[PDB]
Amino acid sequence: SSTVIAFGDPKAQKKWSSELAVDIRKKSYFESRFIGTSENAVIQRKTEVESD
Amino acid sequence: SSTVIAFGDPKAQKKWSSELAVDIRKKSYFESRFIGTSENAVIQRKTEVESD
Repeated sequence: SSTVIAFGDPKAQKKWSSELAVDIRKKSYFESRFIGTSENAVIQRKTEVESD
Repeated sequence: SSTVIAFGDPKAQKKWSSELAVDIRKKSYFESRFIGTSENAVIQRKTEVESD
């Protein structure tokens, strides 16, 4: 014969990839540019109930 | 008459050319520009199994 490690034999080593594929976060439109406590900001912040 | 060395006579010497025309190999789209490691390559290569 001739030595064969075959495919499904328990002696056939397998290696796992350490690095993960990820689903990139969906880019959020309302970033820090808009939400601002100043008047000239699309989404104003009310700071009344933060410390009270 | 006149000595005619006709087209089909065995004495009609030919001369084969040294230069050999060659088909140009198909250009490959997936050069090293795409095939690269890391996340940002269209066709990434897993380097885990290269040495182990």
